[PDB]
Amino acid sequence: MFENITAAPADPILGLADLFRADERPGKINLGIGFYKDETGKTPVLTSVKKAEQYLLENETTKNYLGIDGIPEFGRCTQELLFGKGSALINDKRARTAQTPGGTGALRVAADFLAKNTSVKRVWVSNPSWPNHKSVFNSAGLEVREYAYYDAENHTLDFDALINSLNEAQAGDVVLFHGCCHNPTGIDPTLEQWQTLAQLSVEKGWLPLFDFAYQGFARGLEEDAEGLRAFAAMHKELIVASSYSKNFGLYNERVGACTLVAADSETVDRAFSQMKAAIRANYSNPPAHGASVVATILSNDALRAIWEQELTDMRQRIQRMRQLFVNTLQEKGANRDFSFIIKQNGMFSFSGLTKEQVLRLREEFGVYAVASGRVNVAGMTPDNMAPLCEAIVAVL
Amino acid sequence: MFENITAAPADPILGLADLFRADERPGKINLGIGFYKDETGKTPVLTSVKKAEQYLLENETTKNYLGIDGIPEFGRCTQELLFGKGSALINDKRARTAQTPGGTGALRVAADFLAKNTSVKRVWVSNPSWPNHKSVFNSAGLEVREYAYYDAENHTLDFDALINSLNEAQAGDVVLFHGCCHNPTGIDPTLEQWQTLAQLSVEKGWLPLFDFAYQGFARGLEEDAEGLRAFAAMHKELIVASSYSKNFGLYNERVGACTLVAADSETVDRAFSQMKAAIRANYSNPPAHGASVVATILSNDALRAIWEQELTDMRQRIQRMRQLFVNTLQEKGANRDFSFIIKQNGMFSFSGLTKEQVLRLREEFGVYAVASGRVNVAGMTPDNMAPLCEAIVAVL
Ligand SMILES: *Cc1c(COP(=O)(O)O)cnc(C)c1O
Ligand SMILES: *Cc1c(COP(=O)(O)O)cnc(C)c1O
Repeated sequence: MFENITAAPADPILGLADLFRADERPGKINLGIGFYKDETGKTPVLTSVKKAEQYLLENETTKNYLGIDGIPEFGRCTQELLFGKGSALINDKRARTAQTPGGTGALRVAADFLAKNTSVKRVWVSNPSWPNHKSVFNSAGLEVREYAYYDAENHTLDFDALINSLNEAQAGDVVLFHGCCHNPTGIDPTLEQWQTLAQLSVEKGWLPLFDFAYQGFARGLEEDAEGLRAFAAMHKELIVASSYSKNFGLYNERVGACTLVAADSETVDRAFSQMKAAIRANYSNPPAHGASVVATILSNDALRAIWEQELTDMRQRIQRMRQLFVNTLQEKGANRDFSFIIKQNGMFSFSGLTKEQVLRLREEFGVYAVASGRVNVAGMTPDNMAPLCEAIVAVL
Repeated sequence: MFENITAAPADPILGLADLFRADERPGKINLGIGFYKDETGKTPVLTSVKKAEQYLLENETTKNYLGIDGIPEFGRCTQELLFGKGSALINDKRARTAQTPGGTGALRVAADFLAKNTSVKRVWVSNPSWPNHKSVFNSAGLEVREYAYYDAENHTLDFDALINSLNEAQAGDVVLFHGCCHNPTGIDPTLEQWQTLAQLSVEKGWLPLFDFAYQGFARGLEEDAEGLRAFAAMHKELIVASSYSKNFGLYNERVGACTLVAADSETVDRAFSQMKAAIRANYSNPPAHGASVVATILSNDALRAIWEQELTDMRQRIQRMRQLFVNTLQEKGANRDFSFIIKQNGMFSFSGLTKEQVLRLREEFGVYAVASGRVNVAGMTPDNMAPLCEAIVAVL
């Protein structure tokens, strides 16, 4: 009986959405979105995906079940994007890939698999990290611990506090890493720091799990993958949960993958069978549509070329707005220095505003931001930059 | 580390698939499929869904995330199909619906929700039942117990052994019911038996969970729902996991729903919030495509009319083959009586063949059936009926 069931907490982000929609003030700006938006303030379906879809419409002859691990080409294509077209992991057949319901579904199947087939008890999440991370791992029965990441003073990665924090993790603990475009600081380890991280991980015996949801949004498709690749060249085992929601704009089609890398082919195949058992007891097999779309774009020269151009366009816009933001705030005049905004990657970053300030920005100006000061750079258009920066200057 | 991970058992059904494909004998017949096939032996994408898809292609402007519970029209449309267009459950707002990744995903979210938000410890599954039932419930941490169902001698429902078995279930135990087209016996309770079941359930305090994957395949869309409706008119609470994989032929698009019915609006909303928290920690939000397709067909008169005709066509074919099977076996002459085949519903039923017989049917004749004697009626075409019935007669 559910007569005494207690209501789940209203998730903060969902809340802002309803408060903003109900905001009668015509000059309102929503910077707590979580999705990409163009200069127009819209999240269109990519031209390359629309072409891929017309194609599927013309050529699909059946809607019959996919295998537990999804469409094969899709799996192969993602392994190449993650590790490189000619990696030893691919040639030596050390990795297996399951197509899953988004990047979140990939984290939950990893979690379920880890929980029932291994002795892992804790997962180390960065502080701060994407809030749903904790909920996924806790739901599978794993304990979540946090390692230090952000440096509130300097707006940077506290690498000392980072390596110092992880010394509390024992061999066999999983350590969660954001491949690029750290949600929500936008702060990423540099290559030197990734190599230092990869080496230390091997030494202490961490099981690295990578959350790779923004490949292509920081510097490029291959550039963004070198941190993961620095760990892959050094570990016998690792798991990578990837998403295509943002880089393909396929949010609601739920397309991602869970990649298991083992010491060798024989062992990865044996572990993957248990990962497939984990999937069968959850959703059975994955949704074909969005994954089919990804597989036909990546497998076609013309379509892939158009998609890559559409991805660089999004990446550049997000980089344009970070610059515009920093200096439009300067032209508004105030002891500040939001220049650190320029060094961060992706759509998110902490503005450095207090909850005191974020609250009045909203009530007094109708500029919506997350209580943590998180601001989505894609919510900014060259049109709303001045009226945005003026609101920020007034609360400083 | 996965170096000592033990391989998951090869799932029997997956096995036959590979043995059949590798069967060089040109007269091979596969009756252990699990999906629908037309007279041609193909599983085409319905004409109504193809139209729905061209429409979505022309009119979709964004692929941005759906809410945790899915597309609203989709939810409303399923509540109407399940309980009737003017039910008190709908008018009194006692039910809430989440769009999920297939009927299997609906069972796993029900399981997760039940496991963390209530005191349910066991789930009662029929004997036999769909094998993945046990895996879903066990994965959420629930215990699975079995109540008697089939009567191997008479090829019927042992209703005595049924009511007698359930007396071992205490108030607070969940009891799983197949809405129609029981997988795999095809044997369903009659209305009188459903009312007796609904009444006894209330009395002992069972939490009924309905697995409704074949609405429309037994007698009709509304006819098939009266068993569930006999429980709904009598219970304050219940859960229904429905699938659109088979009745819409949307297998790989993963479209189903999990419907929570509570005593009143206030309580269903409070419990549903926890059901949404269960979804957020699993896959986040659901896949739009297949559900969008279902919502546009059901919401449109023309398209819905075509779909219903396509569904009755499948239902009638499956009913044609059950007749053809029974008497083509008679024309082959043998002390038998597969007439019980005519009283069973859906694509499946137990042929009454022993594993001894199913094994030689396969090795000697290349007729593939499940070791339990389960046979998919949709694997039969008027063309393969004679060479099928002759193989069966020869092993009898
Ligand atoms: C957006 C996001 C995800 C989710 O991916 P989905 O494909 O939407 O489920 C996972 N991890 C991080 C860090 C994300 O920001
Ligand atoms: C086919 C089936 C399901 C699965 O539905 P999906 O939509 O494929 O996940 C669930 N229960 C029963 C009894 C089924 O036969």
